[PDB]
Amino acid sequence: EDYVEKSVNSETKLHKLADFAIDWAHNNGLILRTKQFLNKSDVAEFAPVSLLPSPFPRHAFEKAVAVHEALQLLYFRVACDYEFMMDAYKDVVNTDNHLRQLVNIIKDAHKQGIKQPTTLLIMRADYMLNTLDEYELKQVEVNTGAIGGLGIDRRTTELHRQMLRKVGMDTSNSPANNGDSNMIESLFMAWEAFGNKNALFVFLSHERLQYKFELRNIQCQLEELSNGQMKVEYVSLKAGYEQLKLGEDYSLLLNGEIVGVVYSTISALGHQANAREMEARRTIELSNAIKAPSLAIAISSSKKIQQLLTTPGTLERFFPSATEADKVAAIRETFTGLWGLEKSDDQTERRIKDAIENPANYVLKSNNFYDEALAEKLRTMPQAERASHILMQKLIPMATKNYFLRPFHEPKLNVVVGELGVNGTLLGNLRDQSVRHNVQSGHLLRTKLREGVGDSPYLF
Amino acid sequence: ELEDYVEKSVNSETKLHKLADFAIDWAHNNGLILRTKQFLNKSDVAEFAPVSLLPSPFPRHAFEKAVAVHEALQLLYFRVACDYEFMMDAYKDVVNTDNHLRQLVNIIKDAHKQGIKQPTTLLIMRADYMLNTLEYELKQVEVNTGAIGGLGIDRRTTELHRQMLRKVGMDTSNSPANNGDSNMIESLFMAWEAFGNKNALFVFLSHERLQYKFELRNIQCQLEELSNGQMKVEYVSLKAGYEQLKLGEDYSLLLNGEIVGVVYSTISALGHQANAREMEARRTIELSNAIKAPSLAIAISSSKKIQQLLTTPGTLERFFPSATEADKVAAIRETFTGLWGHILMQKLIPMATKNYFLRPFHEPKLNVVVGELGVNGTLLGNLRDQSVRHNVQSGHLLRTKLRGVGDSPYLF
Ligand SMILES: Nc1ncnc2c1ncn2[C@@H]1O[C@H](COP(=O)(O)OP(=O)(O)O)[C@@H](O)[C@H]1O
Ligand SMILES: Nc1ncnc2c1ncn2[C@@H]1O[C@H](COP(=O)(O)OP(=O)(O)O)[C@@H](O)[C@H]1O
Ligand SMILES: [Mg+2]
Ligand SMILES: [Mg+2]
Ligand SMILES: [Mg+2]
Ligand SMILES: [Mg+2]
Ligand SMILES: [Mg+2]
Repeated sequence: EDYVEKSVNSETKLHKLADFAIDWAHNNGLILRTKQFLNKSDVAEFAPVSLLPSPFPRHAFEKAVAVHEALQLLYFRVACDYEFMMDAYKDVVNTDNHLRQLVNIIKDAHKQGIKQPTTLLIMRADYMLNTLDEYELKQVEVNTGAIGGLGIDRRTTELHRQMLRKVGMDTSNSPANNGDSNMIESLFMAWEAFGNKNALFVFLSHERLQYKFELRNIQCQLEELSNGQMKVEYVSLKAGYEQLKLGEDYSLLLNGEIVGVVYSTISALGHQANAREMEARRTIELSNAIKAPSLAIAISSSKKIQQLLTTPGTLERFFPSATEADKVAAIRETFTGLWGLEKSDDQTERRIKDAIENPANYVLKSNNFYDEALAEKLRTMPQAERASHILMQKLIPMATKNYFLRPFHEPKLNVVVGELGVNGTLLGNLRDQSVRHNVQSGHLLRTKLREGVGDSPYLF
Repeated sequence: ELEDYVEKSVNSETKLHKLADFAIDWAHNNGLILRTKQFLNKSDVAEFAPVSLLPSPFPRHAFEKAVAVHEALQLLYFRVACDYEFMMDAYKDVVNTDNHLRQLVNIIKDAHKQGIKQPTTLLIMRADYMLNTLEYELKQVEVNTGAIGGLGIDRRTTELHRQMLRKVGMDTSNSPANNGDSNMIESLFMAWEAFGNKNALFVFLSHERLQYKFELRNIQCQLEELSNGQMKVEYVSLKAGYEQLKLGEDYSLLLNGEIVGVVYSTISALGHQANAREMEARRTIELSNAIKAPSLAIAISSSKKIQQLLTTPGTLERFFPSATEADKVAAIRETFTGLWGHILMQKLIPMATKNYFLRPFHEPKLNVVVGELGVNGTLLGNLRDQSVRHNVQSGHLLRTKLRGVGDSPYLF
């Protein structure tokens, strides 16, 4: 399919469609704070997006959506398996102080005993298409720890349905995208589970952020759902050092008030936190607040754990019963090759040799090098760094054409590639590993120049 | 009274910023926005519409009076617009000193000589009132008929103010419903159907550089929804209209060769000082069979001179001759203050209150302020026989200045 080129047949049509889309974005809240004023909402720009929804195979979309609940159950169980988590991090700990401080928080939480059984896992699974013209769906990453912008994603779908109508195309191949509703319902469900209507709901978030309008949408809808009863607050880890305390009953206290939910948009793995920020993370973690997500759930989505999960028998540790072989198989077929660099087997040294000699087949990742950069990193890597890196099979994605809409850039025709993101939530119990609500809801396309922007799939 | 609840409800700089911060984010999330001053030709960035932090106190009696009289006020000005002899007489002297008004009246003269080609027209009116101090009486300051918009801004302002009221623990039932934007759209769609050709364009006669572009886009999307994707919309200015608008040999209005069924003006006939090319576009529009929202005669019926003439004894009774319509005449007349034949007007002394202004990049503070109540509506009429298909009041606003910004009433 190259319907985008077929549907946009002049510069006059390009500007008429772009102009409409930009105004639509502002009118429907598909917006971010400007880079110039990340601390201020006085002005806002539209979220960067494709002009039309990028073609995506229907089979691959259906596969990715279908496996998500089982994928969420997997990572929930991984997070709950203390012995597995400590073993996966035993080497990485010695070379990386950020990950050491985080694992020590989890160690301290485990030895004090868990004070709050209810937790909310929030996951995005990312996939690319890999070429065989037929394509297989393969998983690139899993993200737990800080998931947001689901309102941006829905609005992007809605925009694309409008754009499809404008160029005379059927909108039934644009799938429904209501993740933001699940986010809010799940967050509200978590707030009720705390069992104290005077307990605060806290957005653990940066002061300077593009996504502030998105968080405000969650706030308004949470307040509506609680009939004005839920008090909401915003705090960063920097400010949390002074403002968050652990009460003598293990309550989380924000300026002395009980907090019932901490919804993190500050990634535990992604955000390089200083010593004051880690002490706030610790305080949160040792408290009886429902965490969305808990630290153990946040750090379960590292590249090392992604790699370990591909080793035979490892998936079966979390799904031991023959009744769950269908989940194991469905997850396994979305994996491509991943390998660790830690040990001195002959299997690993041959893998390293293969990648040095044939680097176009690989991507080298830390907790990203390509081609001769990859071969050189492998040649010159110190003994210590081996454990903080994994080898992954290189995926060759489907290429299409599309226009990008970005603040203050003329749109033009680019060759582009998509990355499919599938979102969901799981509300669970850490003590007995039961599940109250495990759903897939919401998706996106992230589209880049091949040689990026928000996008949504048009299924074929 | 509830006359300084704003001061009572906002008792620190900390509370002021927490409320302001919430309101600004709410505005962007709900489309209470305008294009930036820096980039009036571009929608890439947008700022929030300037508004009061809380809804300004306004007497319930005065609001109810202004809303109640509106349909009769609309009927009055419709009938004024349709009375060619009255309009020419009101402008006979003014014409000789003012070239802008001369060109406009000459368009109406040329339309009258050719015979009017489209009987259906849509009057869009805002009546402005100030409170006058004695207790307060409601008095009319102005009537506006040639370019009315921003009713979506007004509704959203009401919605914002209901949110702010909840945040400071105040009852929202004294904030009246404000759904003028829906009437605007329904009335505009009604006008488009009355043309009787689903392939006919709907045209926003509008500036290219304007803060209100997002508002017009909202109307576009809702008109397209209401037509089930059938209505084609376009935008054109009078500058661009010189070359792009033509009068067809059957009196069709042609925008780049396509038939136009409705011309909705947001370029004021009295307010916008138009050049010679722009007046020829205005003429083309006016001589065509497009339904005009509003027609030029309706737009120029709302001059200060006509406002003044309407206060002279027996002049209201020209348009409402029957004893049966003396109740309308009396209800309209009690909202008039003194006017005499520019023109002399009696000075009104408005009610003062306190409020905070939210404006892009300026810290809010407590100001002494005065309000001006705007009441909106539409009338879909027939110029040939003077009949009326739809005459409703819908929508209002407060415009609040330092003794400005968008505001909404909190009734007491
Ligand atoms: N196996 C792979 N083959 C090809 N490209 C990849 C592969 N893995 C990652 N990439 C590219 O690199 C990008 C970033 O790396 P990723 O591992 O997803 O980490 P993160 O999203 O946390 O930065 C991906 O979005 C994708 O475009
Ligand atoms: N009779 C009056 N007494 C006091 N102020 C007036 C009077 N008439 C007009 N004003 C003030 O002048 C402003 C603008 O005048 P107006 O006649 O409404 O023209 P326009 O709104 O078309 O510019 C009003 O908003 C009001 O503040
Ligand atoms: Mg990624
Ligand atoms: Mg990850
Ligand atoms: Mg099964
Ligand atoms: Mg005025
Ligand atoms: Mg006037």
